[PDB]
Amino acid sequence: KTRKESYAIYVYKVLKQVHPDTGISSKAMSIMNSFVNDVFERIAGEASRLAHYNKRSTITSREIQTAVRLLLPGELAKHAVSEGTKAVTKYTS
Amino acid sequence: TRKESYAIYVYKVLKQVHPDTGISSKAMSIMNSFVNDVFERIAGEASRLAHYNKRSTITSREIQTAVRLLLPGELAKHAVSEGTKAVTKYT
Amino acid sequence: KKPHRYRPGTVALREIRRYQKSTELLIRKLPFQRLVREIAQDFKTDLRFQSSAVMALQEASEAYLVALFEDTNLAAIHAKRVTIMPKDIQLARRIRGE
Amino acid sequence: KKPHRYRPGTVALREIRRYQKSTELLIRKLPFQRLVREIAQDFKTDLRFQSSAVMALQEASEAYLVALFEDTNLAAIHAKRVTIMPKDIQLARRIRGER
Amino acid sequence: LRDNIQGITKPAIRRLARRGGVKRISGLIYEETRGVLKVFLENVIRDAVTYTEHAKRKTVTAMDVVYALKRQGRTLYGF
Amino acid sequence: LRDNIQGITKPAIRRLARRGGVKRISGLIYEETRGVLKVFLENVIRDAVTYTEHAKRKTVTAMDVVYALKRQGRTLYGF
Amino acid sequence: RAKAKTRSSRAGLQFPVGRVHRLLRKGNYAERVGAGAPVYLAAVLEYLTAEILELAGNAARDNKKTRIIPRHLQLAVRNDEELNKLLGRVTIAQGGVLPNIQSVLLP
DNA sequence: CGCGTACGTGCGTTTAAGCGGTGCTAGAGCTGTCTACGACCAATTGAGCGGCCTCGGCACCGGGATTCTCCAGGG
DNA sequence: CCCTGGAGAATCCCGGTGCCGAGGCCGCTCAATTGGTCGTAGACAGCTCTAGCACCGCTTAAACGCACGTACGCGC
Repeated sequence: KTRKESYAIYVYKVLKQVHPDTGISSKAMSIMNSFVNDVFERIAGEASRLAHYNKRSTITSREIQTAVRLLLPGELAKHAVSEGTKAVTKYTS
Repeated sequence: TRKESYAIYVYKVLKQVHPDTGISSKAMSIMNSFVNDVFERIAGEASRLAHYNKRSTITSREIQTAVRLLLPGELAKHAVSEGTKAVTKYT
Repeated sequence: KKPHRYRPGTVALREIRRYQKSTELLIRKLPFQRLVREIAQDFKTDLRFQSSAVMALQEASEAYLVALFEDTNLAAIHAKRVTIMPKDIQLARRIRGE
Repeated sequence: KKPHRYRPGTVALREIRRYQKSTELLIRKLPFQRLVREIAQDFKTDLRFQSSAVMALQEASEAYLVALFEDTNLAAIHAKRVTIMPKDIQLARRIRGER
Repeated sequence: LRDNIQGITKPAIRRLARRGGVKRISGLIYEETRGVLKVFLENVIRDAVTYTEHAKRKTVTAMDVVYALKRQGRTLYGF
Repeated sequence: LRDNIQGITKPAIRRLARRGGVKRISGLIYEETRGVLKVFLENVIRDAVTYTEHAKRKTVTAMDVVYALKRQGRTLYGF
Repeated sequence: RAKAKTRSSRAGLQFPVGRVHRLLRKGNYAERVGAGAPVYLAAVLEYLTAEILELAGNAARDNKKTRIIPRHLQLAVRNDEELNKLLGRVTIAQGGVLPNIQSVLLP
């Protein structure tokens, strides 16, 4: 039927990459899909919000870097920044 | 450069309802921030409303739905009626 | 022959422990379903709700009331009490801005 | 002879009526301004603040503290008291969700 | 549909407070909790009504309830 | 810059309580109010720091503080 | 053309970079979306996903369960202080609350 | 209802907040410049998801038990 | 009146069933991927000039401190 975009399998591979002996129910899967989408809307909304104030038309990696610093607090922020910085350097290389 | 402001339009509104009083620039900045803050809230809700039903456009119904979602109680039906009257007068 | 006669408070704490580690829905389904339809019929008649639509409403209302009860209970010990009052809820909503 | 000797609370009510109708800022500009700089020094060593930038932070902090004091005061009468307590603020932030 | 505010029974309100760690529950709490729940339901459902009216739909979906809860800072996961 | 948390003096905290309708002010409330103010400032100013850093600027503007307060649901009118 | 290598594997990531980029373009955020913005978004989402699931897996072993069910996700979010502040305004269905009792409440 | 202390009230004294002034430069707009970058267009292609097969983890049902809790007896 | 032994009941550990939702597999198809091509936002370089930073008089209302007692937090 109609293909609905979801992060059902993507969370599953993340779970097995850090915990290859546990599973996850569909109700917990839907919570994770809602959790990913809400954080996606918050950061992309913030990144769009940041670009409008600087009169900038594009959203770069620095837009996301500032967005996750504003939303995620403290130690959770800098690991996400470090993980984000590592991903961009690996992608460019 | 030129900076966008809502100062003069509010002044004509102020003289329309109360021509015997003025306004200060310090209060003007508060009202300018007030109109701007409501502007992003309604447009943000209307943009979110269009994204929910996969709508690529924002109509008068998009603004009307955002008003009743944001403005509570009897304040909302005034803005709905005021918006409806302006829409009918527009056509 | 003597009845057990549990003193008040111990079984209440037992109910606290048995219901904090559990995840079943405390409010029954149809009584919450019928309350939604009566409230919605004041806004618009001939309105229907999906089964999962009420499911979203029921869990959100319970969690909001549980969190309100947590602040309501926290006000009781703050007021040197263990029994919650209707004025405790009114203070809780006022501080939250509701 | 004796002075007027206002009872405890009488001058407090006069200060309540005066500051609830006057919009002058209670916190002094310079001691609050230097508090911004030492807080921002932990995030950026070479940072500057505009006069209006410190101005906007002061009013938001004053209104937040006034709103916090309103919730703190209301918890006192709720707890059969007229004196605000540090546990009342801790209750106020937790109910508001600000820990 | 009348007298449906009593559907939230006193043990149900008792059970809700037990989840919140409430030691003792007064007899006047149940009437107040019903009123608070009625006020909270009157805001979420009305917001969901406008969401359903905007979509030209006659049945309120779970997604509209999520958006009604999300706009007031009470976002819900799992639906 | 050290010991600047004491810049919020005792009458200044007392004046803030009087604006909030507080009748009696405890002697231990000044350390708690300073701690609450320090925590609140450590969030908004840090948020404005990231706003200033992202804007390719080395001076914090009031405009950046406006969005820093707005993103936490504390929007300020009058800048 | 060349081999259709996914951008997630190029960046060493599991979350879809293309889906994030597609949702950023159609999500009505900006006129243009940069190249590294979906890569940064995928890394942040994956790290947040991995952090909670590891804590949920830790909570699952506490009650001896091999399947993640919504009580575990709620327990993982509230126990972590940063996840508590990040999701303070977030309601989790079928999760309940933390089983904590007031000190004066015990006999 | 009783205790007491600790916070309201009041000035002495001090001390820095603020107004006004002067000088410097830190740097944000402003204007060119030139340059890679992403939306869009052909062209394509490979694993996500609907669906189907399989299978095993914990709900259910009891069985048993440590195990924590209250009532009664003794000092 | 407080300390300690024994037993009633809700709760916790454990063996057996199984079943229905979770895990795994097959297409395959539509959205993710590859290459090119420009308009164009953006990084970079020089000017500047308007507002912030640092120090200085001063004076004066704001603030620290001490003496006293009565409204009030707290114990019972």
